[PDB]
Amino acid sequence: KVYSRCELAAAMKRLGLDNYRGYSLGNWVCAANYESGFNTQATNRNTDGSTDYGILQINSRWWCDDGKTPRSKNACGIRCSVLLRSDITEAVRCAKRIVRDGNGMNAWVAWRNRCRGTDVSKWIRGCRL
Repeated sequence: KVYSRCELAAAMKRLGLDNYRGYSLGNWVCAANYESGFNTQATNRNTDGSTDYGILQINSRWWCDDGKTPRSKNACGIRCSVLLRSDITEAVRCAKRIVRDGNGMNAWVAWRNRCRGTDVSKWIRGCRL
């Protein structure tokens, strides 16, 4: 599924991301925009045999099990396929773990590079949440 910006903002608000560990809703929408373009089916195969999955491009070496990543862990206790579903519930739950375990959103390269120095509230402009 390709979410609209505001459809994703509303879903993320419902699932408790607004101000989660100090990150306003627009951070998470911005991160999704640049990580996946709002496509739940996005993947990125890395050279090291890991793959980034879903709307927040969550990596299989650490966070989910895809059964094909050498020397890996599954900290979210999920199959990576659950991160390709239209329903973002499991992706959000895992993203919350990433931001707890990492003491922030720096795990997301695209958020670091495109979001953190901007007015992230722009990503919520117009949205009925």
